[PDB]
Amino acid sequence: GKGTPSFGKRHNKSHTLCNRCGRRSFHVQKKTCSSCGYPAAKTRSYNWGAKAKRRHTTGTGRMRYLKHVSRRFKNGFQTGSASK
Amino acid sequence: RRTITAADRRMVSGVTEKQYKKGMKKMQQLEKNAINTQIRREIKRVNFQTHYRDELLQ
Amino acid sequence: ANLRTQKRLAASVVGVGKRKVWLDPNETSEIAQANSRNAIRKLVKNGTIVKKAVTVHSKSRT
Amino acid sequence: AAQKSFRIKQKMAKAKKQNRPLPQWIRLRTNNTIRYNAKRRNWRRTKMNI
Amino acid sequence: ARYGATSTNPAKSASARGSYLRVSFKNTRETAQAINGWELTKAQKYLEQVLDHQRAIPFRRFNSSIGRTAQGKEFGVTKARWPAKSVKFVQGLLQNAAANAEAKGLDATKLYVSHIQVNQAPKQRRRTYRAHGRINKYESSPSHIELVVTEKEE
RNA sequence: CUAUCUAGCGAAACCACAGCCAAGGGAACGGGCUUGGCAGAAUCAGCGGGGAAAGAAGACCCUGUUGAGCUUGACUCUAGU
RNA sequence: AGAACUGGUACGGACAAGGGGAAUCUGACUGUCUAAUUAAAACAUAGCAUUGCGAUGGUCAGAAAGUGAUGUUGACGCAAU
RNA sequence: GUGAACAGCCUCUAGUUGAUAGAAUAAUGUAGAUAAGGGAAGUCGGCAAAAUAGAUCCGUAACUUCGGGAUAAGGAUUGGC
RNA sequence: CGUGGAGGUCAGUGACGAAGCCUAGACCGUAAGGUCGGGUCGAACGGCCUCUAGUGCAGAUCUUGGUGGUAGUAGCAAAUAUUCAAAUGAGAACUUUGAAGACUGAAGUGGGGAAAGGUUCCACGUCAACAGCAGUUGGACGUGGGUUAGUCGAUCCUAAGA
RNA sequence: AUAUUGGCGAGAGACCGAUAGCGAACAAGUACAGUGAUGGAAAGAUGAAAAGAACUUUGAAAAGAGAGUGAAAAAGUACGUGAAAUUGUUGAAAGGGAAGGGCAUUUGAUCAGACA
Ligand SMILES: [Zn+2]
Repeated sequence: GKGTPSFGKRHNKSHTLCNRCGRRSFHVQKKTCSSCGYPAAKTRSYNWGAKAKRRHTTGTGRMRYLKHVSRRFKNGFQTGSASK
Repeated sequence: RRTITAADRRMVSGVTEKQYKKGMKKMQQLEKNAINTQIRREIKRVNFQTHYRDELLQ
Repeated sequence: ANLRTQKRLAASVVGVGKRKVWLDPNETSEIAQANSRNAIRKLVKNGTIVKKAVTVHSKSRT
Repeated sequence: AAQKSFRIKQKMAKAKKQNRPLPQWIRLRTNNTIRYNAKRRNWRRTKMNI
Repeated sequence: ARYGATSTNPAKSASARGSYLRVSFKNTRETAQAINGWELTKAQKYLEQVLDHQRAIPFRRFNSSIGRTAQGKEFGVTKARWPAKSVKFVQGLLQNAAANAEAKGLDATKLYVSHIQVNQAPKQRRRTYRAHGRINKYESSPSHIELVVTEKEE
């Protein structure tokens, strides 16, 4: 049987967790995440995956550093002790 | 010596055991009220197999 | 009450099976406090728990 | 499994600490709209694929 | 609480109610209509006879394909059944209603059950799994019940 | 063991409206029309005539200025050599 | 292995456990395949025969390359039938 | 233990005694079985089922690539003491 | 005729109750539709002159949501089999203990492990939902506890290969 | 001078008004599915204020009935109003193998205007 019997034998993975996107896409036999090719320096982003870009682009995280840049520009990229 | 229980923590932080029992039962009620809707709005488009083979020729 | 635990512990203590273990029905109120595993040995020694003997298999005929 | 990795034991621990109901004192706050924990998980129903 | 259509004086009547119960509406309606207009004592004797499997309940509307019997002959029908679960809830509410009537100061010797009705309630759903990898529902028919007793006059 | 009766639990397909016949005519084989025969609540188990019963049934013919798989000394080109 | 004796002629006492034979068509055989309608006389098979190639090569690949399979090879071999 | 045997059947240690139940025993079914005399007359067709079946002894043809055929066929016996 | 919005206007209606909804209660119009009374309800809404449009549904094997007859029906029938007494409990065909009968019958319905699962393990409390009957029970609900390595494994080596 | 559906900050609209408008008005690229690429929802409103139902009583309990809060529980967290399909009770009426509909009138109910 090609269905119910042959779905018992599905007990060995082909994908594991990627260190770069944290999700089960790291192929093990070829060692290449199918969502952001991990050994490759460039993240996968195709213009036809226009929804996929929304899920992984900027804003979708914390923006540890970036979200203070507009604050620090408004003031002139300034330095030193404040005032009295 | 055991001068702490979870009941005592939640007693210190407001809720009595009566409040706990009642509010728990309401949170159980709402989960079932929602599961009703998920089982209700699904039976339509759940048997819509893409590749049924229809074991009947002759 | 429910002594499904005490039976298991009695087996593991005695070194015998869960099916060769006899809990006295007239001492459920006593056994039900035997949560520990020392308190099972105390009862085995008192006779409130008993190891039953082998269901005989005989070799006379053969 | 038993012979597992720490990268996975971490992610199981997180799921253990996540598998609880909602604290009842959240429901007493003023402008509250949280009734229950809608992200609950148990091994019978939903497998976390890791 | 607002009850159904009741043409009686509220002073000589006592009410009861049970909501979101997990009995079958179809059987509970028959159980309820078999005691409308009756006295409480005769009804409570009847509902116990039922559980003893004497003096059946007649099934009049929701009666398709069920079996026949001879305890229907005192009602004229030939289809009847003995629904224990429905009977038990109804007995509970009769008890509650008599209690309330007693507390309001009415005489149980000459009460009768004037308005009794059941309603449909929200379903409770589960899945059953059929052949060829498809699902179908398997859901209950819960019932509200409401009940009024009142003391007889001319 | 089922079916059957009972306690509990409790779906589905299908559904214009629905459900007694004969003859006529009619989209050329009426549940409804027309003329007649008749016609008395509510129903249980079965049944497989009918409901031109239902269904992600089989093939047969045709049209389309719709395609695809394959072949060739069809037309137009091509990697390679 | 043998002999008496015995029994409602039973006795591999239950279980377990080959139906046999004469002829024809076909494929030699064991083996493989249409997972979920075709296990076959189809496929493969050993065996027979042909063809190309003596390495600056034969067959094949790659977008290309200071690139590759046969090849850790060399006609009693590789490749194609 | 039987037995050639990890077969089948029965038991010891260990484990379980879980699968919605009660009553009644109509038809039609599912699974299992029996059958007078005849014995494939049924049927597209011996499909299905039945018969045979183990072990010991005797005896075993055509044909043959001499290796097989062959458990050929076909007959007898089987316990207990 | 009607609908959503726009500009003007009635110094328009209105918490002494706007809109909406129900009304085999009334009136007007051929009709589209408008108007009134009553009940319910609780905050905005209309008439006239004009502007503007995502403007009027019985259908599309229409979309989404919800609901019915079928119907208390088909049915919950594989895996040899359950029974008695007591305890707990509101309540026991199904929980627990004991007694009995039985089965798996060592290529097991046993004891352990690899993958995989993820705390399902154990205890206390508990039964609204789940366990297609039930449930005092539970792999469920809630709260907690629990995995100890110089010697077992990974780690180290290389294989086909990358 | 020019371009700009992205980013930061702002102002507005004869726009949509929770099946609409971004997929998302809400813990939405969330839950969930799939080996994976990818796919991808639903879900707004108590009330001015929780004053979120003290206490009594029947029940094993949920709950019920009274009581109470409130302007209103015909607002009781399954909460604004609360349609229809579908359903229960009461009341009226009818009913020999359908029902419904048109014209006409009887009978019953109901309305009328009263010319007061
Ligand atoms: Zn990645």
